[PDB]
Amino acid sequence: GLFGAIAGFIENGWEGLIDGWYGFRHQNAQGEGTAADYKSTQSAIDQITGKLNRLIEKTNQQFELIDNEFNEVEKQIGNVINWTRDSITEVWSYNAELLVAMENQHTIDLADSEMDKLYERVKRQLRENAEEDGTGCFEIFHKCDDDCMASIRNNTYDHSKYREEAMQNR
Amino acid sequence: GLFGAIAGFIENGWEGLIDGWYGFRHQNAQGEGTAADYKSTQSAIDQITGKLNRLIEKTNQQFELIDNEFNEVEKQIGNVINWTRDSITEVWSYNAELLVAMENQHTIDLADSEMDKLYERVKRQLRENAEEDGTGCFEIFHKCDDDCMASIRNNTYDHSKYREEAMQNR
Amino acid sequence: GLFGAIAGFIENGWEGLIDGWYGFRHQNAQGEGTAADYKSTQSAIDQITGKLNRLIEKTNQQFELIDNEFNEVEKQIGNVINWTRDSITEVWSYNAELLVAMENQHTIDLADSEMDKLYERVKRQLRENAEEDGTGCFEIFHKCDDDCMASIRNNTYDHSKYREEAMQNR
Amino acid sequence: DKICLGHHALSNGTKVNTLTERGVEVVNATETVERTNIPRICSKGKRTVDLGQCGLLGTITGPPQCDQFLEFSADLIIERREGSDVCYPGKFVNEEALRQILRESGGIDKEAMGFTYSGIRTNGTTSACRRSGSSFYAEMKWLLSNTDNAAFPQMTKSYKNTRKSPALIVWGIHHSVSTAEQTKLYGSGNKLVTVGSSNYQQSFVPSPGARPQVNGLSGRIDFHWLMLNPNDTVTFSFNGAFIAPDRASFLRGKSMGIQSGVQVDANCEGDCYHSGGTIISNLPFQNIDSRAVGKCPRYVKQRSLLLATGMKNVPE
Amino acid sequence: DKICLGHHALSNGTKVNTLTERGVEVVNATETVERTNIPRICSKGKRTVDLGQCGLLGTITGPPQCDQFLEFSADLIIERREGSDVCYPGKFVNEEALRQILRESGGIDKEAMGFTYSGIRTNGTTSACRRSGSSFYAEMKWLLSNTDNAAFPQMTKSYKNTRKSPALIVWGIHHSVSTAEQTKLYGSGNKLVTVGSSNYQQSFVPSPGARPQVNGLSGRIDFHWLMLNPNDTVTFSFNGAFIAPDRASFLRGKSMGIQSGVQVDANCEGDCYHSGGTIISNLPFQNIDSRAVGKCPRYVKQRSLLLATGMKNVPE
Amino acid sequence: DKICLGHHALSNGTKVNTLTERGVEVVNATETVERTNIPRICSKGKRTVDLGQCGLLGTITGPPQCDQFLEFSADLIIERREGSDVCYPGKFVNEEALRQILRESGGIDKEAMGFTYSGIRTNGTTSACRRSGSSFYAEMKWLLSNTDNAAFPQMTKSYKNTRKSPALIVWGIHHSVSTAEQTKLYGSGNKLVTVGSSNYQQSFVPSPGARPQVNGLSGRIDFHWLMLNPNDTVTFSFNGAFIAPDRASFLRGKSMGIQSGVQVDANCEGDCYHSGGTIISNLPFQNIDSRAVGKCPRYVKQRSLLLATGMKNVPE
Ligand SMILES: CC(=O)N[C@@H]1[C@@H](O)[C@H](O[C@@H]2O[C@H](CO[C@]3(C(=O)O)C[C@H](O)[C@@H](NC(C)=O)[C@H]([C@H](O)[C@H](O)CO)O3)[C@H](O)[C@H](O)[C@H]2O)[C@@H](CO)O[C@H]1O
Ligand SMILES: CC(=O)N[C@@H]1[C@@H](O)[C@H](O[C@@H]2O[C@H](CO[C@]3(C(=O)O)C[C@H](O)[C@@H](NC(C)=O)[C@H]([C@H](O)[C@H](O)CO)O3)[C@H](O)[C@H](O)[C@H]2O)[C@@H](CO)O[C@H]1O
Ligand SMILES: CC(=O)N[C@@H]1[C@@H](O)[C@H](O[C@@H]2O[C@H](CO[C@]3(C(=O)O)C[C@H](O)[C@@H](NC(C)=O)[C@H]([C@H](O)[C@H](O)CO)O3)[C@H](O)[C@H](O)[C@H]2O)[C@@H](CO)O[C@H]1O
Ligand SMILES: *[C@@H]1O[C@H](CO)[C@@H](O[C@@H]2O[C@H](CO)[C@@H](O)[C@H](O)[C@H]2NC(C)=O)[C@H](O)[C@H]1NC(C)=O
Ligand SMILES: *[C@@H]1O[C@H](CO)[C@@H](O[C@@H]2O[C@H](CO)[C@@H](O)[C@H](O)[C@H]2NC(C)=O)[C@H](O)[C@H]1NC(C)=O
Ligand SMILES: *[C@@H]1O[C@H](CO)[C@@H](O[C@@H]2O[C@H](CO)[C@@H](O)[C@H](O)[C@H]2NC(C)=O)[C@H](O)[C@H]1NC(C)=O
Ligand SMILES: *[C@@H]1O[C@H](CO)[C@@H](O)[C@H](O)[C@H]1NC(C)=O
Ligand SMILES: *[C@@H]1O[C@H](CO)[C@@H](O)[C@H](O)[C@H]1NC(C)=O
Ligand SMILES: *[C@@H]1O[C@H](CO)[C@@H](O)[C@H](O)[C@H]1NC(C)=O
Ligand SMILES: *[C@@H]1O[C@H](CO)[C@@H](O)[C@H](O)[C@H]1NC(C)=O
Ligand SMILES: *[C@@H]1O[C@H](CO)[C@@H](O)[C@H](O)[C@H]1NC(C)=O
Ligand SMILES: *[C@@H]1O[C@H](CO)[C@@H](O)[C@H](O)[C@H]1NC(C)=O
Ligand SMILES: *[C@@H]1O[C@H](CO)[C@@H](O)[C@H](O)[C@H]1NC(C)=O
Ligand SMILES: *[C@@H]1O[C@H](CO)[C@@H](O)[C@H](O)[C@H]1NC(C)=O
Ligand SMILES: *[C@@H]1O[C@H](CO)[C@@H](O)[C@H](O)[C@H]1NC(C)=O
Ligand SMILES: *[C@@H]1O[C@H](CO)[C@@H](O)[C@H](O)[C@H]1NC(C)=O
Ligand SMILES: *[C@@H]1O[C@H](CO)[C@@H](O)[C@H](O)[C@H]1NC(C)=O
Ligand SMILES: *[C@@H]1O[C@H](CO)[C@@H](O)[C@H](O)[C@H]1NC(C)=O
Repeated sequence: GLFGAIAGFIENGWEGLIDGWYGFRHQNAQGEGTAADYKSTQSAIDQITGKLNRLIEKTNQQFELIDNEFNEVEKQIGNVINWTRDSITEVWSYNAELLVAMENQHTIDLADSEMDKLYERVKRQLRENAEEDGTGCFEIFHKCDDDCMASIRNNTYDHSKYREEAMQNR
Repeated sequence: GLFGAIAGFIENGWEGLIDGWYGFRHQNAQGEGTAADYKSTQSAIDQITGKLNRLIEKTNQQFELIDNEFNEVEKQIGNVINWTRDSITEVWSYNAELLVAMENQHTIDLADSEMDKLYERVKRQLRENAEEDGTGCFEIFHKCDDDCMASIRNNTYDHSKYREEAMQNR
Repeated sequence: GLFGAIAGFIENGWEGLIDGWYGFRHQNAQGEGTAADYKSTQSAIDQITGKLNRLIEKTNQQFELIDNEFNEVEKQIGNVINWTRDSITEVWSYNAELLVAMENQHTIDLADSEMDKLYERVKRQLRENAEEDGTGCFEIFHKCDDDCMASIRNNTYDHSKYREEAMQNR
Repeated sequence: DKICLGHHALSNGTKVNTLTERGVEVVNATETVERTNIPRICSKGKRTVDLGQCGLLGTITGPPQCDQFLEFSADLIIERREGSDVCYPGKFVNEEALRQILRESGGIDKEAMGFTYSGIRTNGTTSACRRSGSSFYAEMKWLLSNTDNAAFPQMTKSYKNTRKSPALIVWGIHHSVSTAEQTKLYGSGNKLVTVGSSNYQQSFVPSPGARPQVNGLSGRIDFHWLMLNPNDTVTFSFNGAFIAPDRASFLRGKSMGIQSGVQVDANCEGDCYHSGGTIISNLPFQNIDSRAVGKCPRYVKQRSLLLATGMKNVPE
Repeated sequence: DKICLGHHALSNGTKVNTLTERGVEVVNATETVERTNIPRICSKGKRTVDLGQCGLLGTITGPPQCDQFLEFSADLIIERREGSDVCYPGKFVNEEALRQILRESGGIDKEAMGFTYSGIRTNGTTSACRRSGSSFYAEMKWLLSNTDNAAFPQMTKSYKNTRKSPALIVWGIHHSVSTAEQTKLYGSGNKLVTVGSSNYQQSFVPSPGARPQVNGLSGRIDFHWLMLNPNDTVTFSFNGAFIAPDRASFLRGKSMGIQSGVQVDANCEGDCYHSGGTIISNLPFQNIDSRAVGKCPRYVKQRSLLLATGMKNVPE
Repeated sequence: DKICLGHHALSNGTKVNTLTERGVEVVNATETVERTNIPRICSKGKRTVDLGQCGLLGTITGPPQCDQFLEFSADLIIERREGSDVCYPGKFVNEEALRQILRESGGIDKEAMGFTYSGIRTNGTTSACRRSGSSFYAEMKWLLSNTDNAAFPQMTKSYKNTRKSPALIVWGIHHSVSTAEQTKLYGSGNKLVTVGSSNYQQSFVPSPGARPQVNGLSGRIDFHWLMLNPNDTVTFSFNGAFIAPDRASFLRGKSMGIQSGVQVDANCEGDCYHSGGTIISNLPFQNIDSRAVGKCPRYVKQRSLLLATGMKNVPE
């Protein structure tokens, strides 16, 4: 994708993450744990479903028969009708192919974006109490227990409390 | 948007900012002040207006009457004409809806992008003399008077002059 | 572009870079040297060529003559045919113009993106052993010889080896 | 010591196409092109007239197989392959235009023209139109000469449309099997028939001669028609060989007409119909039938076009 | 201590649609679909011919109401509801095709055919064509028999087109009110008229009989036409009942034709016209009239489609 | 001390358009609209029939210039400006429809109708159809009266289609130069000809009279046609003035037909053809000819639409 996270600097996805689209997986004194981020998952879901509702609709435009399947119309008028119908088919076949391709490009980039937005949010929270691993992970200098990890996930992590100890451990 | 600034990590816009699209609002010893960034504002404006000039044009293609409003044409040919016109109407109605939707998606993402580009420019100027707040703001360790703030806005801010004092104040 | 690197915080391209699309140009004790990044160059090339293969195809849809160039068809039917053909021409002329414009917008943004992805990769490798210049360049505090520069380019650069000396030289 | 960011994934994704790429796998996707047909005419909630053995044009003239359709009323009209517009061999001039008018008519209401006759016969019948013995088109009258070889007097009958909507008028022209049999029925000489309305101007001389035996008979009847506007008058000058209208038809409102070989079903609802059945779908496109009518998804040539509804799948 | 980055905003934005979302508010937006009509025919700078009571096809034959349009010249031609192509009751065969030819003709120039007559009358008139007493179509001649019931000699008149552009030729066929009144005017017997050009091959036998009274008259005149190529010759063999052309028409160049019920205005300029007026706009789309002609925005069904010209609105 | 990131560039780029901008320069670009024509009909690998002086409709009737095309077989059929459908002056009714049928026929196979005649002549010829002296249409027979002014007996000939595909049937109607010359050839009186198939119902009275001299001759022959379905029977009742079919045509399969003034070439292959030649291209669009046929890029009005294949060019 354009934002270089999904199939980018993140190696791969997690098949264990059945909770949501995006999430956190930590390591600390208590061990490893994994959880989903609601806000990011929901923002991507809402945007995709909004594409669907827009495309999955049929027009109220009525068309009638202009030829006949049991009693062939005159040949000249019949050939004009067929030529016109085939010309229209060619237009819609193009429109459909182009619509889905461009939507699909945007949908993949959109998901890539949301991952990046989540990654950047977390970096901005930690404020010199952590550094970038480069594989989509943050090495934390100070000791961050399960209580501490949850605070990061819930946006309640106060960087100033752990600053001095993390700073020193540089 | 895709770049996560507008309606993202920036809480909201400023209704006081009538100078331009994007701007700076500072706080220091002398107090608070707000000003617009010309370059970013102009780059977004130019890009949007260029979309307009491209779309707001009418084709030099002439079409004539093929039916008659005072003296109805023969029914069979009339029904072929109407079917064809309605088929064309359906194509253009689709084209118009899709064009405006995709342009609108791009226009919003484009504005989001320009905000991000401005935010990142400033970060790159400060070079360890400041840290990220996370709400679209930069906490400056050294003392930055109105003269100093203007230097940032005008791209003339020399990070090396204030480095030692800001570094120490970490 | 949307990602603000090409014709953004990078001043310009290198006409000397005939090796690939993207590359590194260093300065050290041994002097200056320039080389291309395969992975980034190839990712952009593959994506663009994939657009081409998708568009450079002709449909297997056959159309026949419905009028006559040596023996004019009846006027009424002839005018319906011409009106329909001209209506179709107008649709395709629009489709072609819109396709190429939107593809071109995406192609330029796509190239901008790939440059950014490469720039960010390198930043993530250096991990506090370097700082951002702001012109698309990284000032390295520790001494990085030609052997060292190549390690960065080939993704084998170990930040922990040079950390202490670079950290101190802040 | 650390906290990692990631995204979900599957062992196997669903392949889709993009601007850049054919067959990139994504976490979830959905179909945009409808392939599912329902092999019935879904007519729930709709006034439906299945014509069966009655041909649509026969509703106006009235061969025996159309006796129960002379004044039908409908939202949906279904034509069948077994339908016949005629009993006595013949066809309509400008036939498909008339079908198109009747398909969207909402059906027909009938009213007497008011023609009365003197100096001729009006009760001509045939074995091809069977109503317990020989009969004729219910809405028409076979005008003859009083007796064999007797002259047919040059007649002028008129009818003004005194209603607010246009009147559908149909008449016929009988071409006998021979030059002799025309003189027997209508007397010798060159028979002429003319027709004049504000919009309309035409004439009809007959042409007897041998045709192939249809229904056992080698004669033919041409059927002709026009739409007579409100307050407009139509006149018929005829020397013979003329099948006179008894009633005029008026259009009730709005309908849609289809052709089909499948059964009606009042348990399902649909607005998109083809000869093989009903397309029930909210997808924007369909690959079932390019001649489908009603309110339909757009026909496309591709069988399938999958829309990504998930991120790119990047498995372990 | 700090410096913050932000963007502008309003209390209230303008709702627009995107790929993802219905009704997202943005700082500014603009309309892409034109709804504003100008209720006049904007004809500034254009040679304009408003036909009024003259029917367009009447410019070729010349009923009294078209006397001032026999050789008109135009960029824009306006047909009116009150227009009539005829004085003596009748119509044109292939009428709409001919209208389409004349709408883009740039007008017409007229030239004598050169027909001279011997053994017949050429000055037939009627009360329906009034020029201070009874008259006829200015460009035509009603060919008669010298006296009542007198024979009409089998005639052959020809005309070669010696000009560089194709010639529009029109002739007529008079159907009298009765079988008797045809013999009075042109003698008894079966009258025939034939027409042969390089491209064209047809014949015309008449058909007298009673039509409804139009302009007080129950007779009719058919009008027929063909385009005669440069250096091609056309011949008329006729036994009677024939309305002969006096002049041929040639097309001047290029024009466009419209139908309208609104006034002309030389103070406004436009290139997109419909019966209700002129669409002046640079927007790519319009929701005023799907049958608008000239150089127009594309018709769409939506009344409004707003294009964002500002960022997303995120108020305090 | 440092390491810089950059991208490639040129002194001069290639201008292209985007959503935002006209004429932005990029590193590389490529054309999407084909302008290159090949001025030959590229027919490599295709069974090709170049009609030359034979008119396509003449393959069915058989004037001398079509003698080598009476049973042709083809994938591609080429019509030429010099082609003529006739030898004796005349034309076809519903001519363009028939051309369209024959263009995609894959060619024609011929079979005897089986008509035998008694009490009349069958060997009528003319100087306009030259095969070492006077001749006639190879597939037709000019039916006459035994001697001058002799009556033509009212005839009835029939033909059933006993094959699995529909039969193309053509007949003709001779209009002589005068009223006298018609009686000479077929006897006096009003001649009638009628035609009746399951699908079809029509009649034909002739119309003699003077036409302009074509090939030195002022007579004309109308040619008429119908498609006779499998197991259907067609009957011809005629009093004279009738050009009888000797053989019926059956369609072989599939082809495409073009009109062209350029040479055939079996060294190049193409599937998109116009009168000026062949469009060989894989580009999605073309600006050569809006009436091109076969499998073609879509016609567009723009001469050029360049697609970026490189990044934006940002020179030193
Ligand atoms: C009663 C009489 O005078 N003659 C009888 C013959 O008609 C009959 O020959 C059969 O005739 C059949 C056709 O008969 C009709 C019909 O269409 O059914 C009878 C209709 O009354 C007559 N109607 C009118 C208005 O004239 C109708 C009409 O003349 C023609 O349809 C015009 O084309 O003809 C049919 O042709 C049979 O194939 C034929 O055998 C013989 C033998 O049954 O008996 C005679 O007494
Ligand atoms: C003068 C004469 O011999 N007879 C007079 C009757 O004509 C007249 O009856 C009225 O006739 C009216 C129609 O008259 C015309 C016409 O169209 O105005 C007169 C034209 O000169 C004649 N032209 C030609 C070339 O023949 C024309 C033509 O015959 C017909 O239009 C052919 O259809 O007829 C009209 O029908 C009136 O309604 C009718 O009363 C009577 C009474 O006024 O006086 C007679 O002296
Ligand atoms: C032999 C005879 O009785 N009369 C000779 C005249 O025919 C001839 O006048 C020339 O006639 C030319 C037309 O001749 C044909 C033709 O089309 O070539 C001859 C055909 O045999 C005849 N065919 C039939 C079936 O009747 C054909 C036909 O009648 C007409 O085409 C019907 O329209 O006519 C042509 O008109 C010349 O311009 C004309 O001079 C004279 C002079 O040569 O000699 C007579 O002996
Ligand atoms: C126009 O197209 C229709 C099909 O859309 C043609 O009708 C088909 O003809 C083929 C070949 O004879 C048959 O196998 C099918 O049964 C027909 N399908 C239908 C739906 O009718 C038709 O022939 C074409 N018209 C002309 C004038 O060629
Ligand atoms: C083709 O469509 C036109 C409208 O675009 C139909 O004409 C309208 O008919 C309705 C119903 O009779 C009238 O209320 C309108 O006044 C008509 N509008 C115009 C612009 O003419 C027309 O009937 C249709 N053609 C056929 C053959 O059905
Ligand atoms: C329909 O359009 C065609 C062109 O696509 C018209 O034919 C051209 O007519 C012009 C002017 O007479 C000539 O210069 C060209 O030689 C013609 N081109 C071709 C390809 O035939 C045609 O006249 C139009 N049809 C009608 C009925 O107006
Ligand atoms: C992956 O492969 C299995 C193999 O049987 C198949 O059943 C499954 O459909 C695939 N998964 C997806 C999501 O398509
Ligand atoms: C995946 O998309 C399909 C659309 O066909 C939908 O029905 C289904 O609910 C979705 N499933 C999940 C797990 O998102
Ligand atoms: C038809 O009408 C005539 C008198 O108008 C009558 O004599 C004759 O019997 C009638 N025909 C039949 C079959 O009853
Ligand atoms: C028809 O004419 C009658 C007058 O008898 C009148 O009542 C009615 O309004 C008229 N309608 C139209 C459409 O002319
Ligand atoms: C916001 O609301 C006011 C309420 O009257 C309305 O007038 C105004 O148009 C709205 N603002 C915008 C920009 O639409
Ligand atoms: C907003 O856009 C409209 C387009 O309708 C334009 O006329 C106006 O000048 C714009 N106003 C501002 C403040 O940008
Ligand atoms: C018409 O012409 C004839 C002679 O050709 C003449 O006698 C007659 O009076 C003319 N008609 C009129 C009304 O003057
Ligand atoms: C018409 O023929 C004349 C010969 O008299 C000649 O001058 C002119 O060029 C010809 N034009 C055409 C189009 O054949
Ligand atoms: C740049 O300019 C030169 C001047 O002659 C021209 O030949 C060349 O085509 C241009 N370069 C490109 C890539 O178009
Ligand atoms: C540039 O693109 C063109 C397409 O016309 C292609 O033929 C050529 O190989 C490309 N050249 C380079 C250097 O990429
Ligand atoms: C044509 O046939 C008749 C007899 O059917 C014969 O007498 C005559 O000579 C033939 N015509 C020619 C030119 O041989
Ligand atoms: C035509 O009829 C014959 C019976 O003689 C039969 O063999 C053949 O199958 C029939 N074909 C059709 C299409 O009716």
